[PDB]
Amino acid sequence: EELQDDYEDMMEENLEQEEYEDPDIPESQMEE
Amino acid sequence: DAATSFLRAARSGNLDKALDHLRNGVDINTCNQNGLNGLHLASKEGHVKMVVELLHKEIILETTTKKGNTALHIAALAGQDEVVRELVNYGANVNAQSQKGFTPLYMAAQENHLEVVKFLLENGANQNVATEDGFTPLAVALQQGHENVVAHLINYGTKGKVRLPALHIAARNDDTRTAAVLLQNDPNPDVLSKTGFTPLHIAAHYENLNVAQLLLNRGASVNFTPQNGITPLHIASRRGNVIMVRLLLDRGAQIETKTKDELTPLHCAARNGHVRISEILLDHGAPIQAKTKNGLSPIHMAAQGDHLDCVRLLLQYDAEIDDITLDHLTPLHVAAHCGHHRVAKVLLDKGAKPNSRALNGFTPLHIACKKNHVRVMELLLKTGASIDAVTESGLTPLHVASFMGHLPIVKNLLQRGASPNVSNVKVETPLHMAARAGHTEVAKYLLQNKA
Repeated sequence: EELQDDYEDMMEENLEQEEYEDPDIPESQMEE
Repeated sequence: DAATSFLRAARSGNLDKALDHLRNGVDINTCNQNGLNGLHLASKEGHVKMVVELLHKEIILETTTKKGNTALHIAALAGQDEVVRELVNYGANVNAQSQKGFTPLYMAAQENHLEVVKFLLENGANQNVATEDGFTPLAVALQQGHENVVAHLINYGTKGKVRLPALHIAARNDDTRTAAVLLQNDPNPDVLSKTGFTPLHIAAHYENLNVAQLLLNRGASVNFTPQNGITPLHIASRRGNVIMVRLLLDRGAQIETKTKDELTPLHCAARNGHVRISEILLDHGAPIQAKTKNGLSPIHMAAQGDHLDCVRLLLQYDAEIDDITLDHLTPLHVAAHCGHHRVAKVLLDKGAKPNSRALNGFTPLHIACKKNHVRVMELLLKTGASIDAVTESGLTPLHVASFMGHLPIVKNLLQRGASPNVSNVKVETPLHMAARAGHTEVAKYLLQNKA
């Protein structure tokens, strides 16, 4: 507690690298 | 007398007397007959406040005694966990070797200081450094029977530094005194972490203005680009840090730089709906029509996040209301997909085309009928969306609603006068799709109509 952010894994999770990317453009194709 | 009194005060932890002596003119680097200065004596006795105060007054951190021990060596041999942490936080070399070849890790391991051993290993202490005898921390811990230290040393192995660099930790806490000491010792403000982010990135993330200005005054790259292309301006725009965005732009942040997925800082601002940041970026010349890898403009990201005011601001700055992605999706298509009827209302009241065709010929009405977004459906039909529009495969909105089994959509479509006897490319009716998917209520409502 209060010192987890000192670590590289916690900082990587905090910075949210996935929020600076284009996730997808979903279509949900009705046919199968 | 004065130096002896200062060293005695440092040993006893009398911070006020030591501060008075330093004010009088006593040199901070004076040491006793054994080569121990005030920092060594404070580190021996666990006086963390005295250690911090002496580090602030520019004591030489890597000064060695007559045995070659640094302050970190003495703190590790004495088992002062907080003093070890504080010394490492100010840039002490964890791999320093004394005259006989001992490292702080060796001193911590021989003395069964498990917390110090764990902290040193987490800060990149290399346990393969041997003394002049050839002994390692593991070997001395085995000889002394320190079972827990042996187990931790073996389990850690070669995991390396898993803690952030000290400048990153200082930037996270906005602590400018530690940052000033670190930059005095190591003059590089662009030190990289394992992820490749500079301390300026961390400062931009938490909007730590003071450490950000301190880093930029020492030569930090305001436009630093890691492998993924996330500049500090990107982080500041994504996080909503208006003041940090202003500071970075004033120090020369580039407005058009793109990430790996081709996102501009305006994309990050509009995706999270930061209206003021978006307006600042636009006033500084950000491209409003810039596209990501999938052809998404900032208005697409604003519409996807239900950021009504950001959509309004982007439209006010002459963003294309009918810009398409690579899948031929307009912002109205995205709004219908996500069910944001307020964004759709603002777009349609500003001239968006209600019958735009996607790659498969889907209108926004088709997508609204697919996802059971009834309010978007009413708004579209009120703003003149075609209720009998067909796709490439001939799917009417009633076909889509009946197949997905959305009872309110089917009810509202039949109430407004949608024919339930239409056909696909294959001769298939909405009743066919309702029966195929087993939606008994939708099929029953279709049968009460003229299906």
